[PDB]
Amino acid sequence: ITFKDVAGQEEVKQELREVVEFLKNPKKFEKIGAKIPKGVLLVGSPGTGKTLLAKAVAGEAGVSFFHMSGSDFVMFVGVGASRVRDLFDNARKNSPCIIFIDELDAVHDEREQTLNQLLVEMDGFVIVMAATNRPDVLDSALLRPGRFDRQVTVSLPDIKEREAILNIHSLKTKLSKDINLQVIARATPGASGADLANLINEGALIAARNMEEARDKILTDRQKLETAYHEAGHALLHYYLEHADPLHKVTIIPRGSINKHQILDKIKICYGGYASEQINLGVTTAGVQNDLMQATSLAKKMVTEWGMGEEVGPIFLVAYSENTADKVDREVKRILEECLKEASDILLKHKDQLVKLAKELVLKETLT
Amino acid sequence: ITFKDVAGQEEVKQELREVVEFLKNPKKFEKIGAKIPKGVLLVGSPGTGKTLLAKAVAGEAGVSFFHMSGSDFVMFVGVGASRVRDLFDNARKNSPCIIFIDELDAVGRHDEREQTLNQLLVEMDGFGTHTNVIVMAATNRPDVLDSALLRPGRFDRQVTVSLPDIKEREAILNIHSLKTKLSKDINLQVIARATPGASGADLANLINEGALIAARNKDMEEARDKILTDRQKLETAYHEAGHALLHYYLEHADPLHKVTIISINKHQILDKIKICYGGYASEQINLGVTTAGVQNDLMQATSLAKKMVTEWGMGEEVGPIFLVAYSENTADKVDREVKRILEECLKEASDILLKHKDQLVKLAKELVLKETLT
Amino acid sequence: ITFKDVAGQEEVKQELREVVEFLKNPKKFEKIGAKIPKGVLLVGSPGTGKTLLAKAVAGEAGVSFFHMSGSDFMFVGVGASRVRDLFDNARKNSPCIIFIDELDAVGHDEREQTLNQLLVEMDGVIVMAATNRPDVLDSALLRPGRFDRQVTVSLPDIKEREAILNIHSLKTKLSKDINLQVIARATPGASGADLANLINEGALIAARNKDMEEARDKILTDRQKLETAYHEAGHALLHYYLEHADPLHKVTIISINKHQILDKIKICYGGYASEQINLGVTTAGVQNDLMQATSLAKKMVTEWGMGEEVGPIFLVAYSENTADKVDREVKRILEECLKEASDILLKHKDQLVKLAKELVLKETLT
Amino acid sequence: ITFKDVAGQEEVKQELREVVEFLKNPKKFEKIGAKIPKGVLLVGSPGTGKTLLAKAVAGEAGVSFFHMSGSDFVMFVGVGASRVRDLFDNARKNSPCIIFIDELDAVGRHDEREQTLNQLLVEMDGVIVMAATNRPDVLDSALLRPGRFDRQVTVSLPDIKEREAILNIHSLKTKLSKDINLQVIARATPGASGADLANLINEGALIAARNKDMEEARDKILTDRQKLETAYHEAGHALLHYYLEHADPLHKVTIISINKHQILDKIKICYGGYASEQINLGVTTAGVQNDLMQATSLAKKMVTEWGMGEEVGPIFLVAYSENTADKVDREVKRILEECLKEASDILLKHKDQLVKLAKELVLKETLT
Amino acid sequence: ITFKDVAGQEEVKQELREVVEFLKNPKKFEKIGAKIPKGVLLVGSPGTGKTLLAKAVAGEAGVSFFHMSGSDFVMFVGVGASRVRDLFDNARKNSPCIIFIDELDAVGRHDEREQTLNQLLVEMDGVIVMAATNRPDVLDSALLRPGRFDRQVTVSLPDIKEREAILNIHSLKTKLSKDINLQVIARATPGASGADLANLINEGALIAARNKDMEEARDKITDRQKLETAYHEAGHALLHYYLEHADPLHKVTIISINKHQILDKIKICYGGYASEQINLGVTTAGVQNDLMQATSLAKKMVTEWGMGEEVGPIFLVAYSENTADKVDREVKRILEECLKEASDILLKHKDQLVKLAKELVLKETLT
Ligand SMILES: Nc1ncnc2c1ncn2[C@@H]1O[C@H](COP(=O)(O)OP(=O)(O)O)[C@@H](O)[C@H]1O
Ligand SMILES: Nc1ncnc2c1ncn2[C@@H]1O[C@H](COP(=O)(O)OP(=O)(O)O)[C@@H](O)[C@H]1O
Ligand SMILES: Nc1ncnc2c1ncn2[C@@H]1O[C@H](COP(=O)(O)OP(=O)(O)O)[C@@H](O)[C@H]1O
Ligand SMILES: Nc1ncnc2c1ncn2[C@@H]1O[C@H](COP(=O)(O)OP(=O)(O)O)[C@@H](O)[C@H]1O
Ligand SMILES: Nc1ncnc2c1ncn2[C@@H]1O[C@H](COP(=O)(O)OP(=O)(O)O)[C@@H](O)[C@H]1O
Ligand SMILES: [Zn+2]
Ligand SMILES: [Zn+2]
Ligand SMILES: [Zn+2]
Ligand SMILES: [Zn+2]
Repeated sequence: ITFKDVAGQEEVKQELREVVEFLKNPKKFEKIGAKIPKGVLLVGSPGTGKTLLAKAVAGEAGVSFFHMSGSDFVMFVGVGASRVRDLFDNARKNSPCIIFIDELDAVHDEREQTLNQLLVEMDGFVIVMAATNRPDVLDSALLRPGRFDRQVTVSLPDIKEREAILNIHSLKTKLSKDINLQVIARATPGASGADLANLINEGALIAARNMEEARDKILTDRQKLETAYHEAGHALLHYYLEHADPLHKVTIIPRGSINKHQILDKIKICYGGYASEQINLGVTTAGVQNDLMQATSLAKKMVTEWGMGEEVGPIFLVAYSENTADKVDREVKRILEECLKEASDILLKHKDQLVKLAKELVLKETLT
Repeated sequence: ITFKDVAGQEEVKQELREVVEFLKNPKKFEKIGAKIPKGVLLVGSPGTGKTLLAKAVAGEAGVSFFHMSGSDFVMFVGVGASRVRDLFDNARKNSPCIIFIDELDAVGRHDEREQTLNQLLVEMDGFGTHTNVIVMAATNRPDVLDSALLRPGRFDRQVTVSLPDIKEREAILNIHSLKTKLSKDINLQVIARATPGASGADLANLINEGALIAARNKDMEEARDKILTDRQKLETAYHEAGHALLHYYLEHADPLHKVTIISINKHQILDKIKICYGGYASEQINLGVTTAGVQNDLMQATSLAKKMVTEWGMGEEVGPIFLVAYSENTADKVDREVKRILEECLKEASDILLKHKDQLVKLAKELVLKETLT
Repeated sequence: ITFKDVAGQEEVKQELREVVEFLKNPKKFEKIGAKIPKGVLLVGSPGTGKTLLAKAVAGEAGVSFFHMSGSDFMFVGVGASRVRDLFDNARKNSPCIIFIDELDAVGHDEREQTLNQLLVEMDGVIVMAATNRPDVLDSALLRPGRFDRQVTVSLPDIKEREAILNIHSLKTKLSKDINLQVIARATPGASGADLANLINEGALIAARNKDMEEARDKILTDRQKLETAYHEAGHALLHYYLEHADPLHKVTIISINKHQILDKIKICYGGYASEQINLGVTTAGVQNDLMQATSLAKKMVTEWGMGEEVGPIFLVAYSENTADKVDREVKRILEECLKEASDILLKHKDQLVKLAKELVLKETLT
Repeated sequence: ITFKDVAGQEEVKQELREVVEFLKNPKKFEKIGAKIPKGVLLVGSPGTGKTLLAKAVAGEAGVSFFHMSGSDFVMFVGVGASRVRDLFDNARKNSPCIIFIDELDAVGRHDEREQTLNQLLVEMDGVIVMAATNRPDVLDSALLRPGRFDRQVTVSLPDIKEREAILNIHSLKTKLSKDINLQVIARATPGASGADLANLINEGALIAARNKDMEEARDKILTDRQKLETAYHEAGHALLHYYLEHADPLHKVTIISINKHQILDKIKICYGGYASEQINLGVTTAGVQNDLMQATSLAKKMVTEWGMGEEVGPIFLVAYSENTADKVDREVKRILEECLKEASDILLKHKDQLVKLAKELVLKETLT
Repeated sequence: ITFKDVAGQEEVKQELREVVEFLKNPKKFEKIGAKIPKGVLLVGSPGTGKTLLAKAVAGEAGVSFFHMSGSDFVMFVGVGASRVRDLFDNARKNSPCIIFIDELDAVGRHDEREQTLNQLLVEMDGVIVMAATNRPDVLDSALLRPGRFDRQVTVSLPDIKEREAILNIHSLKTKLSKDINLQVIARATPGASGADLANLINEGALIAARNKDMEEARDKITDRQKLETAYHEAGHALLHYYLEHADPLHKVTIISINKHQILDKIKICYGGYASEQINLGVTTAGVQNDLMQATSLAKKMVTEWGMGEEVGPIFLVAYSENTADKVDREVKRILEECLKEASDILLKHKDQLVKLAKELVLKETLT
């Protein structure tokens, strides 16, 4: 297919071009004697259409496309590895070709040698493209030079990308000018490419039986501000804290050698949503969980592992006395309670600046 | 068979029509260029006759029916997957056809099942092609199912089948009665209420048991006992009355869609905990004693409570700390704050129900009457 | 075999007849359009001759008998193949009876699909099954059609025991000097096979040269019958006096309110009490009685929120202080329920001591 | 072989006769219409020559003998089961025959053995099978059911008399001068095995290759006082059975639904040898371990499971509070410390009666 | 090969002769009707050349030698057992033959090995089998039963004398100038293995081909630490004479029990811990196992054997923390009581202990 079939990929699109450009005219890269990346990995949540982009890459390159899922290869004994080799053998025949390995996470057991085979053909010296919803599950070997050395991240669509996406699948149906897609775009924040595509279908199906009715088959404009505050509080602290680095971007679209002074500023920024959550709404949400968990981990690490604890001391505690335990839990509480204060205070001063970002976020959903 | 062979499904019936309507005239849906759902999942307890409805769908659509159980495919090596493909290959041959996958949980999540299910995925993912084959599935335990199964196209539609009410029960007894000799002496309305929250098959088996008791020589009473009060219906009515009544009075709750006898703010979390304790209260407010039926109600309350303290940092004393081994002192803090948060939420609940007790006691009898209401 | 080969089961016998009657004349049941049970499960201890009855059913019905053990049903699918194979040949000899001894064995591994096959085939001939341990069985086994019928086989009483001895006696040369009624009571709660083996052991002891006494000892008290009589007397007597209990269907020497839960705990403490009230000492036979009481107690406190001190909290992990609360409330609830029990039995002690001796005599009553 | 080749078996010999008598004249047993035991199990330590007796049974009966070890059948998949049937098929051909299954423990407890045993069980249910197990409690209860290994015969380590007798048999197989006295070695080797003794001869005969040599061999296998030490442990145990009301006197004393009152007397007996050791030697041995362990178990059961604890109460404890724990540990200590006293006291009075058994045991080694 | 190819085996050599003598003239043993041992096990650390001696046994007996490793037989299913049978079948063909089973631990520990072992046992029950294990306690009891590996011979790391002797043998295989003294290297390498020494030569011979070179090889791996070790072992051994319920050690090298017996052991376990302080004033880490064993016995006295005053006649091996504190303290009592009797004994006879030390630094072993 075309890159015109994909919307709001712009940066990702240009990132994938260097691959497209390779497959077309490898000679320009062969000219200076420059080895081409064999592997490119697409990381993203389900419905981000990681598959769609892979096809489009081949499309824009007019190159052969061989879709293979990790579920397929992952077979009695060596059958999978045979399928791996087999695929690559036929794939080499249609060179320049693209192989897509959906759920690379899928490929212990026969997978081990299947993976080994996957790694084998790759280093053999055709560009392999892979898609993982859960990338931290991946063996480090997969990311080494040559093999999936390139990595491109696909984000849930923003309001602009959402409306744009609705327009593409809309053409596949007869949509009266009465329905506004910008209205639904915002109505569905952090929805997936496929989620939206299915909404249209659901409506189109509802019509023939006889898009708002379809929204309801998903089984608040205020909660968008609530989220706006969690993210506002997080991001705002990066400028004011010395040992932080300003956020590359601030979004309300789900993203589904360090000094004590550096460690602590992080903990403060983790509390920047527990903060603005009261500063603004006076109540805390459950969305702090991971924010609290990360803070607490760093805190525990300071005390137990890094010996940055005043009371507990320069000891590695990672089975000890209950007395020793109470010491840790207490120093952890302090470090955290301090960092929350410094955070609550900073945001209270610049509250006007924070409340600015909130609505701006409820508007643009994303900014830098 | 017919939708006329099924009782107490009217809403479910209308829900299944959109499938029936597809199989008949796919062109109407192909007109605007609208992709048809490939998969439709029926969720319900055993005996709810999830199978019955699936047949009737094909019946009303005059379509081919291929029953396959998850237990079948779930086989040496790839044999199951072969059976999956095999079924779909022959199923494509009788298009428009319906495939029924009873106990989808059996193949729904690794092992042979993994590729067997990976297979179901590929088979049903058919392609842009119409195919005109719709997969129907029935699961007693749906939370066991792999997320992949519920993705767009594949079992994207989900229809929930409820244990029959008093009306559906009597209606059901009448259908299987015709299959036997029913003396005008047996009243089915009497048995209908006598058997609240019984299953379509449970009732159907009662008839059989009677029919069997006959051949050994009213008699349907002796059969009731071979399954081995009207007061307990009020007891249940109180648990559910207490639960539901609180939804109106609590700001951060949403009124219950129905009441039957068959990113969240602290303020939202707490109201839930109160509602959980609801029936625990009405149980004393009305009967002065508590039942064991609170277990899950208590468990869920306590979970939310623990989450507030430990994970969400919504605890006053414990603080904004993530506690998921720590000091016993730290433990006592959690157990104590959890106890408070719960004891509070129970009070707010017990108090509310005490005032509107007359309104709650209204629902009780009304529940013993309608068994279900909005 | 015949139902005449089985003794002291009239009730079980008459329960199995409805199956026998089906196999003979299915048409009468087909007339009114009544589906016949495909599965019937026999639950009982080892030696209760669950197998014997299954044969006899076919016997009295003159029907084909296919014995298959759960232990039999294997590499991969082989067991399932054997399942299918059996049912295929079994369908050929219809009306036939299939007996699945140790259904527990097939009721994870190949068993799963073997079971699935068992279920599969049944859904498609009456299958009979025997389990010593029925709680191990998947609920699926008991669904309508498939083992929907369940019949419980009890260890033989004094009458059934004597009757049983007489049947295997005919298989040997036992002088009229040996009285089987004497041995019947001498062996309370012995199994059909246990008794049958005693005869054999004697018959064997004879050939080496009344002798049946020497055989009793090669198993390598009339007072202990009263001890048991007290445990069961105490248990049963409380059912009448306690409001929220239901009287016991039988007494042998073989959606719940707080108020209902507590009465049970009291009943559990029945035999514990009576042992002291009568013998002044407690036996070890209280274990399960204590365990069940304690479970209910714990459940009241931890899960059901029926604890005064502990509160409406789900504790099923927590501070030691929170633990001590549970252990203490549990102890109270139990110690209370024992008292209410000990007290009741003390008053009606004369009524309890009545049942005791009567039990040493009738062994079972209602 | 003959029963005359086995020594100190007399009781075991008479026990095995009923089997011998069957194999000879099965008609006598067929006369009264008596089904014959298909299985007979021999239980004993290694070297008790469980195998020897099995052969001799066939010998005295002039019957065919088929030795098969559990280790053999225990065989890829079904191979062993086929071997089971194969043996039984050929065994039925030589009927009346005896099959000996050494290390029945090997086939008697996951897969092959499950079917293997099923097969063993299957074939038996269908020739008398004889089996030998050093560890019988490892065996599945199914093995002991009526017909299948329903008979059980226990073989004891040879006493002083059996020892001397045994030495004499293997002596004939060598050139042992009448100067060496076997009664001297018999007592010198208490609780030695039939094979242990037989090996001593061999080792001596091997030493004779250099050309009171049997003494040098005793040492190459790498106390008259310790015999009294043991005599005291066993004296203390046995003596208590007469004096305690709720006990039953020991069937034998060698140096090779229960009431609280019954439970407690046991605990006292368990403490018997622990006491006598102090009363006589003033010191305790380590040989109390199992004696202590069993006492403590009964004690724990009284408190935790049977509700026979005064302080702890009628509660089933088998996770609880530390306070609840301390209660159990303390009640257990009392119950034991009491039962030890009652024991220590009893033995102190009848010390002269206990000291009597001591030497009598160091003499007769066994008594009733 | 020859027994002359092996050095410092003297006692082991004479121990192996009875095997050699059998294989040569079996009739002498068959004369009186005496069954011959089928199995003989060699127990020793790696490099003790357990293999070397096995060959030499056959050599001095002019008998066939069939080397088979446990790693070999240890195969799909029954494959190894077939290899076992095959070996013994062909081995029977070259009778009188010797079979050597290196790493018997590999087949001696169910799995394929179980039936492979069973086959090993089976075949032996039916040629003398010789086996070598570095870890003998891993071995199934069945292996040691009468006939099957009923004989056991222990092979020791070479002493200073055996070391020098060993160096001389592999020296002949190379061009070693009379300038290098092997007695110098012998002591320089205490508790080194037959192969370790042999490899030193090689390493030197390799260093030569690039061209007192044997010294550079030493480094491609302290005379004071010999005294440190001498003290740990001096303290251990010296206590055996003075303690009533002990038995003196057969030798001292630098390479149903009464309470009274148990306790003396604990004191002995503390010997080296003491002597290190009495002499060097500091304790080493080499006490670990010495402490561990002491503590185990201590714990056993209290918990299992009911030899504890405070804890009582109770079997404790899940209990209250209060009950725990009682145990941990009875132990520190017994343990410190023991270390004391010991520390004192060694303080008095310190002059006797300091003697054994130097004698040890010299003799490396003594009786
Ligand atoms: N640019 C896009 N706009 C809209 N929908 C898209 C886009 N890209 C992909 N999709 C949708 O995503 C779904 C497929 O996602 P896929 O490519 O398989 O990624 P994933 O690996 O996350 O499932 C399809 O339903 C497709 O319509
Ligand atoms: N509408 C109905 N009324 C009465 N009984 C019904 C109805 N639908 C199904 N049943 C009964 O349900 C049983 C089968 O349930 P099934 O369709 O298999 O659902 P499940 O998957 O829960 O077992 C049969 O005994 C049938 O008689
Ligand atoms: N009615 C009976 N009277 C006496 N013995 C009986 C009777 N029924 C069965 N038995 C005995 O029970 C044994 C078989 O029990 P079985 O039928 O296999 O049941 P289980 O499954 O409990 O083993 C045989 O020894 C047989 O003699
Ligand atoms: N009566 C006996 N007297 C002496 N030795 C005996 C006797 N019976 C057997 N043995 C010895 O026992 C050993 C074999 O024991 P075995 O019969 O296999 O029993 P186990 O199963 O305990 O090993 C042989 O060495 C044999 O000499
Ligand atoms: N007497 C000896 N003197 C010196 N080296 C020896 C001697 N015996 C064996 N070795 C050495 O031991 C090594 C082999 O040890 P080996 O016989 O396999 O015993 P292990 O089983 O401990 O490895 C060889 O390098 C050999 O040179
Ligand atoms: Zn509820
Ligand atoms: Zn009871
Ligand atoms: Zn003992
Ligand atoms: Zn040491």
